[PDB]
Amino acid sequence: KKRKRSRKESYSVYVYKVLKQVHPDTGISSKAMGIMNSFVNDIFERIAGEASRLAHYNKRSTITSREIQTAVRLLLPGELAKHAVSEGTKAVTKYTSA
Amino acid sequence: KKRKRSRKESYSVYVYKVLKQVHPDTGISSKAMGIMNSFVNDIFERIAGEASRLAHYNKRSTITSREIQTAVRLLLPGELAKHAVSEGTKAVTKYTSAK
Amino acid sequence: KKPHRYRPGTVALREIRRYQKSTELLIRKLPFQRLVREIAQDFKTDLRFQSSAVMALQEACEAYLVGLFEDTNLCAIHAKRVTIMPKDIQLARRIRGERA
Amino acid sequence: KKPHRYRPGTVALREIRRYQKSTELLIRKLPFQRLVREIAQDFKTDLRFQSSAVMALQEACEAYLVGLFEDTNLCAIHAKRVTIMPKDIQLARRIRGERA
Amino acid sequence: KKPHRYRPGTVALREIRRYQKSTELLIRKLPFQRLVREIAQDFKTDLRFQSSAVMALQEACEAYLVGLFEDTNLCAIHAKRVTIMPKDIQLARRIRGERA
Amino acid sequence: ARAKAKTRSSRAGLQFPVGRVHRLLRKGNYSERVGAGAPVYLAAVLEYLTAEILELAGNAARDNKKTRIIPRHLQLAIRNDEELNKLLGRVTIAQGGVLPNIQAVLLPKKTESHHKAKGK
Amino acid sequence: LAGNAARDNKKTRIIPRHLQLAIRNDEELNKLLGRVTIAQGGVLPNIQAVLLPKKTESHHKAKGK
Amino acid sequence: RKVLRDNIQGITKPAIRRLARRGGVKRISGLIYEETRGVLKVFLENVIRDAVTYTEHAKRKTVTAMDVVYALKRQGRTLYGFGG
Amino acid sequence: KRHRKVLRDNIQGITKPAIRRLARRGGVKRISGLIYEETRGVLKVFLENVIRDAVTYTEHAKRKTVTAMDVVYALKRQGRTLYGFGG
Amino acid sequence: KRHRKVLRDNIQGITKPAIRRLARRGGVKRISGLIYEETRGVLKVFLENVIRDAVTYTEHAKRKTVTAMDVVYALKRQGRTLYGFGG
DNA sequence: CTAACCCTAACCCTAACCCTAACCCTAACCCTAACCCTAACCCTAACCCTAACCCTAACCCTAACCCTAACCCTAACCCTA
DNA sequence: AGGGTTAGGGTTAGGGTTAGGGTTAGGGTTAGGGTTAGGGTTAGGGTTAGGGTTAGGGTTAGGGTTAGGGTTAGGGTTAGG
Repeated sequence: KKRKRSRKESYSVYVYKVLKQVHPDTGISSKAMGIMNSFVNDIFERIAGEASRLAHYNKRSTITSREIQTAVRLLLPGELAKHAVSEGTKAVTKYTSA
Repeated sequence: KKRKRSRKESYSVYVYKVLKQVHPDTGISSKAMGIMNSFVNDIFERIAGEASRLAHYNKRSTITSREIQTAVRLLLPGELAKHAVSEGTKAVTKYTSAK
Repeated sequence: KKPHRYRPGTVALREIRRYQKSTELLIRKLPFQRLVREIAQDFKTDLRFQSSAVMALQEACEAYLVGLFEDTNLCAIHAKRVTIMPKDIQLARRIRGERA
Repeated sequence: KKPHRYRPGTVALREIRRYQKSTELLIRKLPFQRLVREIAQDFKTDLRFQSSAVMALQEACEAYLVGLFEDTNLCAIHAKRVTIMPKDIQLARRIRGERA
Repeated sequence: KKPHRYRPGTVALREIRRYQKSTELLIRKLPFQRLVREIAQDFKTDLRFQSSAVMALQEACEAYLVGLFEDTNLCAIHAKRVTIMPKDIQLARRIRGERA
Repeated sequence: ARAKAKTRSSRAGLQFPVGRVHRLLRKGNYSERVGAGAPVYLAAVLEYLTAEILELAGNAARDNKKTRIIPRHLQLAIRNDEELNKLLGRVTIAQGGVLPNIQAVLLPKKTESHHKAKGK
Repeated sequence: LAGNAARDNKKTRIIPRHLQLAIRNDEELNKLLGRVTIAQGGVLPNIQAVLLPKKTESHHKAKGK
Repeated sequence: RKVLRDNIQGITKPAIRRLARRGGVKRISGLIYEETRGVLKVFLENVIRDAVTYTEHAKRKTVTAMDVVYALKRQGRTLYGFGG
Repeated sequence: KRHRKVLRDNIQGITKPAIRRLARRGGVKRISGLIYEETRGVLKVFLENVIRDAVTYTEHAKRKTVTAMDVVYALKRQGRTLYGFGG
Repeated sequence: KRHRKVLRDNIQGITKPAIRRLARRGGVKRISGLIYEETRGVLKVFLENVIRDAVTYTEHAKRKTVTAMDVVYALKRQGRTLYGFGG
């Protein structure tokens, strides 16, 4: 009858943009794009699940930047966790300033 | 304490009643009671999380007896899951017959 | 009368290297589909699987078998041996926690 | 069974049977309490450990050590041996997936 | 309103000349004493150093740092650059034979 | 009115959908309230991880005389990076092989095998 | 160490090449004998990543795209 | 028509040999094929039972790669590529 | 007063008879000599990880005292659920 | 009884302008921000290598005090002979 | 409406001293296991090639997914026992 | 109040079907080298003990610390365009 087919959400445009920002000469196949889409979704679900567990342990019905920073330091290892925390702090500082 | 303090929650009364029902003239310890409470809480949280995940996968928003039965069949093994499903169906039938 | 027969070892080593430097599959697809269909027949009748589903199943099974073979080879090397054994497979499954 | 000399290997079996029927802590508290405080110094100073945290820490450590020793003993008899060795603990930890 | 701001370069050059035409020290003494005490704590406990000893240590460390900075600046100048880099420091330590 | 509608990605400087992250946090049944800086933090962390993984994959592809990124190069970079291997330990990449790691005992050192006739 | 190197090199006797290989392989031995050069012995075949073919893409111009 | 006894034999001997060579096994014993087939059959039985339970919960009659990936992740084996 | 602090006489705190009794409780007849050092190192690494997790949890909770609840939470996050002590 | 700060100068004192003063002595005009950490690290490892030899020299005569003579004797072994302070 | 603010009640964590007493350290003797050498078998390495068989290239179609249209019952929020 | 239920048609899609030839396995064959059986060597800790470092309460005090309660205001929420 009608068209109106469901639209599947994906991060293919953001991964390709990061690729062009890092290596503006390489390409990403469809399988690699699907792998990166499953990796981003799995990490996002693991961090959101860790932040929800922290918000449920401490009697507080909110999720601020501290809950995400703690979930990052608990999931990521050493240097990666510190770099991600520094990037997040720089981002929130640029947001609170600009 | 008793200085406008807060009261926790537990299942000691229910565990003691279940123990008295399944076996009279027996006893239990505080460590065993705490272990049983932790086991009940862990199983409850696991089944609730499994039901929520199944409801999110089914593109639905309500966790019902079907979702709970599926979570039980996925978590519990074989004959234990079958007996739990039978008891749950009997309880649902009793609730439907009388409320 | 010399085909220059290879001593047992070099052929195995070069085959290991050739199979490690590749990304293709090894087990066939139709026998695996028949196997998973026969297994699914023991639960619900009149079942229709998927090509991507059986492909992911074959990939996961091949990865699990590769890991089990690696663990068995490591156990055999630790046991002053070079060949795998069913006792080594049993000990690997017992340590990994699969025995049940 | 003279009280001067006993056959080596027989007193260990009685000790194993006697220690496998008790639930008391084997590691002592005071030597273990200082190890917990010394580790927490590198992370953050001015920390107060509760009286129930060290007990759970010691219980978990004892359980992990018992499991590792059982795995090492299971790996020891595989090579026609009866004693444990440092080369077996490494393999037992690598098969479990802890050392990676 | 005007303060006649100096362009980046003249201040650095005059500071280099002023620090080269002097014989005084740069690093403080009490922090260096605390540092060498913390380092000596990792070997033998209850150690008492000397004022002349820590002074000679600070002098030798300052001379070694000056030499390393000179080598790094020379490497940067050879690399068509004017600023130092950790890769330049690593290459200088690799050529000098200090490794890591 | 409304002047102009600036995008959250442009105001944040990142290349990740902060709006989609916030919508997923609000509709994911994680919490009744979702903060403002939390989606930006998560987007920045995910962008850094994706950038690191893509840089490793591009380096592997350039070392393998290839221009495109393949799952084989992705698995090679993941197994090479110790922190990535420790993070994704229970993740199996499809259409990808392992590293050609041959043990020292499996290498051919028969040394004439001996045991046979006295070749002295 | 020399016997292990000789057994790995399919040899029975110890040669100065195997001695130098074992010395350069052992970190503590290399740190102890840093200013000692073994005669009749070569270095290890260590090739840098930049010296490897490709990666640099020697197409340079490549008339096309 | 399909011989349910001619399915464990479907995992041929050269296939298991090539899998062991890809893993890093030089010599493969004779009694390894039967144990490998049994372990693979048990694992496939568990995964297919999980997929059947998921399909019955979804009120469907077709097993999908999404359900297979969900079951594999529930067991502790996250697979990428096939799905999302 | 108390003019002293903890030292490295802590790895040696895990005495040899304690490790021997633990191995006997597990089921080990003969214990090698080089097992005590490796066991102490593994126990130190595990305790370091668990204490780091507990310190992170305490810093997230805006507190300065590590509790058995936080210890149990960290142990469950690793994959070792402990009962009895807590709830 | 004891200092509440048990950090014992965790490679401190080597501040940014302190390094910005030693580098200008050699001739460095533009000092990169990623140089302070490497400078602190190399200073720490050099001080460790020197203090190890100093303690090894002081422990021979059953003495519990480190003098400048032992320091210059240990520095002579590394290849840097200092005049004046030792003697 | 819930989280950032302040006063503050009480708790729980730490500091410090004792009394030996279960437990820990070494060094004294000795038995049997870990380990190297070696030799006998039979087990699987290495073909192998003709037959098993599979996936390649398509057609279909009828059971199944679900899309968007109608409609109501189940779920929640309120208060107060 | 709207998520779930029902009936309805479209619409992708997987099972069923054909054939074949090019890839590969099945069962029997020659024979190498690894395996577990053996016996000889060595030192590795097992077992006992008695000198003695140090641990579990037994019973105090002090002042850090969590937060109970109250106040209030602002960030997440809801809605439509």
